[PDB]
Amino acid sequence: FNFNGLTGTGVLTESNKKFLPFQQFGRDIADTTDAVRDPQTLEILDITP
Amino acid sequence: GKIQDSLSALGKLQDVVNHNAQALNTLVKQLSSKFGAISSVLNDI
Ligand SMILES: *[C@@H]1O[C@H](CO)[C@@H](O[C@@H]2O[C@H](CO)[C@@H](O)[C@H](O)[C@H]2NC(C)=O)[C@H](O)[C@H]1NC(C)=O
Repeated sequence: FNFNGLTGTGVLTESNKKFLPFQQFGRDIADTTDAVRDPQTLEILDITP
Repeated sequence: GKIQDSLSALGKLQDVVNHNAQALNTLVKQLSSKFGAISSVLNDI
């Protein structure tokens, strides 16, 4: 996957997180991306390894 | 019966958990270091 610049690999699943309208993606503790927002549909998706 | 009152101690057991959690949190964080290279990502290079 690539989400507007974020290059990575993983499984995409429906999330239950809530981003602040200005945030595009989230990171977990230990500073690794764990959720993104689809640029086209504007939905939050978790990334499992 | 007084033993429960003194509990409701186990810091020696929490320290074991903490020491391993800290080594695993540090091991992952050390991947975001350039070590004097142009970048820290083997694909971007
Ligand atoms: C980006 O454009 C697409 C065009 O396909 C939009 O998708 C449509 O959105 C409307 C409004 O809710 C729906 O009624 C349509 O059913 C959608 N199309 C399909 C094929 O499902 C999309 O909403 C746009 N995104 C943004 C953020 O504007």
